[PDB]
Parts: sequence; C-alpha cells; structure tokens
Amino acid sequence: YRELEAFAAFASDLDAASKAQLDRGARLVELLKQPQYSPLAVEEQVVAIF
Amino acid sequence: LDPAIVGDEHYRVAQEVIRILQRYKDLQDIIAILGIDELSEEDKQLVNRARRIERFLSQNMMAAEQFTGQPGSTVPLKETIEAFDKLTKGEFDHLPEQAFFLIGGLDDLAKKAESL
Amino acid sequence: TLRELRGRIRSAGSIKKITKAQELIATSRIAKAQARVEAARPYAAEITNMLTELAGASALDHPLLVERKQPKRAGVLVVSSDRGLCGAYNANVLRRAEELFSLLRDEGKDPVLYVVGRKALGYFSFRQRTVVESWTGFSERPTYENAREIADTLVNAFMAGADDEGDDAGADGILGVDELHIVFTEFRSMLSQTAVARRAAPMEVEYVGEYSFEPDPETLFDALLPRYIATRVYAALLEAAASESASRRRAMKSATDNADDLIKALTLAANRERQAQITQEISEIVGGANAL
Repeated sequence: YRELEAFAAFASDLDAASKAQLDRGARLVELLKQPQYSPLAVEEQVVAIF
Repeated sequence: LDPAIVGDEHYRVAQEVIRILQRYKDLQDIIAILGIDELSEEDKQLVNRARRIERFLSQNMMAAEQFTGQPGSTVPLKETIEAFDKLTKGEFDHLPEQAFFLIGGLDDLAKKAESL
Repeated sequence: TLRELRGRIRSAGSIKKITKAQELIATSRIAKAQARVEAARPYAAEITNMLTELAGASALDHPLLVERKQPKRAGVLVVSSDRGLCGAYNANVLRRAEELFSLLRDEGKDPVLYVVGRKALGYFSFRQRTVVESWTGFSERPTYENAREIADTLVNAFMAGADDEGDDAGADGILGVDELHIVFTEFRSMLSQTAVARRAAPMEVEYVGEYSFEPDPETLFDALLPRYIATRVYAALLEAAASESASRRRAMKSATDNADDLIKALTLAANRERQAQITQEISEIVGGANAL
C-alpha cells in the first residue's frame, strides 16, 4: 500500500484491484490510530482487527 | 590588473569573459542532470559561446616538441585581445567546436576550420 | 561540509519522486488522449466517400483545383504545444520547419508562416522572422470552432491571390498566397513519433482505372471542399497533442533515472567526510592527551 501511494499520488486512472487495495490500505491506516491514556482489552482489539 | 595601468578594452574584455565563465559554472549543476532540452535558447547561446571560448584557451607551446612532435607558436597581445573580442561578439559561433583544439592564432583557426 | 550535503540529498530525492509523479500524470493523460483521438473516424470516412461519389460525375475545375501558373510565394503553418518539459519535440518541429524552408528556398520564393503555440511563437519572436497571426491556449484541448476558423482564414488567404502579378495585388487588393504547407507530428507507436510535413493546398486527382443530384453539382462541390479541409485540420490537432504527451512521458522517466545516481554519490561523499572528521578528532585528542 505504501509502495503504491509512492507511485499513485497523482493517479486518476488505475486498475480496479489497485484502487480497491489502496482504499483498504487507507482505511486500515486510519483505523490503526489510537489516542493516549486509552488501554484496550484483547477482545475489542480482536473485533476491531476482524 | 587595473584600468589605471591597463587599457580599458583589456579590462572590459576580461570582466566579460569572467562573467560568462562564472555563469556557465553556475548552470553546470542543473545541466548535469537534465541537459539542454529544458534550458531556454537565451542560455543555450551563452552555453555555446562559453564552450567555444574555454576550448579556445588551449594552446600548443613549444615545450611539447618531444611528445606530440609539432612546433609551437607565439602571439602578440594585441592580436589576442582583438581575437577574443571578435569571439565574444559571437561571429565565430557557426564554426565547429573541434576546430579550436590546440591552435595558435586566428589565421590558423580559419585555416583549420576551412580544412574540415 | 554537512548542511549542504543534507540539503542536496533531500532536494534530489524529492525531485526524483515528483518526476515519477509527473510521469504518472503524463501516463494517465495518455489514455484519455488515445480514447478521444479515434472518435472522428466515421465522419471523415463518410465525407471522403461523399466527395469521391460527387467528384466522380462532376466537372473538374476550381481555384483550389487549378494551379497558379507562376511561383510567387508559398504559405506554411507550424503547430506546437502549450507546456514545457517535452524533450526534443519542439526541437524536432523546428528542425523540420527549417529543413522545409531550406527546400523551398531553392526556388527563391519568399514564404509566409502562421504559428500555433507559445513556444514556437517565442522562438520565432527571438529570431528575425515575420509572423502574421498566432493562436494559443487550446493545444491542450481543441474543439471544432478553432479548426473551422483557421480553415476559413487559410481558404480566404488562398482565394485572395487570384491576380497577384508581380507586386500588384490586382482586383484582390491584397497580396495572396499561392501554396500552403502543414508540419506536425504523427503517432506511429508508443515509442515511434516523427515529424511529418505535407502539402495539401492544391487538390490533385488520380484515376485508379476500371446517383442523382437535386441541387447544382458545382454548388454541392464548392460547398463540400471547405468541409473536407476543415475536417483534415481538426484531425491533425488531436494527433499532435497525443504525440506531444507520448514524448512528454519519457522525459520525466529519464529524469528520475538520472536523479538516482546523484543521491548515491552525495551519500557516499558525506559518509567519507564524516568518517574523516571523526578519525581526525580522535587522533588529535589522543595526541593532546599522551604528550602530557
């Protein structure tokens, strides 16, 4: 996903699978963020990653 | 070197030559990667002039008699300054580059250029 | 030094990345240009078939069909782009135009020129050459209106040279051209693009060997030819733009390729410099220590 943003930062036309993979990567990166003083248990993290 | 001791023409020609060479050195960094395609013609002209002059600074002294086997030459200063003024004027730009290697005077310059 | 090396490294790295990015811009626009270029084929095919059918059973006589009996002058039109970083595309255009001018100079005719694009306009402005009229701002995206007006201007200019004997404009009242040329570039392949210069001012007819007309046949004929000229002119533009973009992409690709090595070399030099400074400082501190 990073190697593909390094290429397609200015892309308008792409392969459909490439666009889908880029969108999935962006969604996962935006999900991985977590604030401070916020410990989590295992179950909610497993649900979130699923 | 000072205008109080040297003629004004010498001072002016020297200053112009230094400015041209300095400009070429400044643009040498950018031309190293892209080349001449992106560069505008207003600088291509000075690039060609600078290349021709810096090739014209070469000379064939007598000292090489035992290396290249060719006699050397000497030039009076008036001929040198007039020839350099002519070259800075841009009259010689049509002539090929490889004609300016190891030449003594402007007459030999013309003879070599016409010989090719 | 160190700060200069770090600055140059960051500069060259970002230059390389965005050269690749602009190469991607060119690659993306290539698909749109290629899709757009091939949409005018049926109209041209139909109009050519119509002209063949009409000229088959019509009289062969027209000012655009007949030739001026004397070689007075010859016009020409030169096209270009509206953005830089195209490589040698504009250089190729200028070389082809100059070689066509050289070929025409053999007859001693004083030619006239028209230009499209800012780059060629500026280059001819620097040189000592006259210009009649310039068109700019639509090489990126043309339409039918500009092609139609250009064709109209060319047709009227050709017609305005009916009786230009010597320097006299005759009943025309203005000096008119007698010959026209067009110089452009063709899309042979993704890597094959060459300049093509052709002459299409006076029509010529070739018999390869072997309907009903409600209006006047000559009326249909002379209404028809300007449409054919306009269609040819319009068809040239999209081809020129596509070839421009195709040549544009390779420049950015090669720019990235060349940008990598400067990064490599400057990193090596910085490594050597820092190693030297560390070894010299440790040597000097030990030398100061042991002597006392």
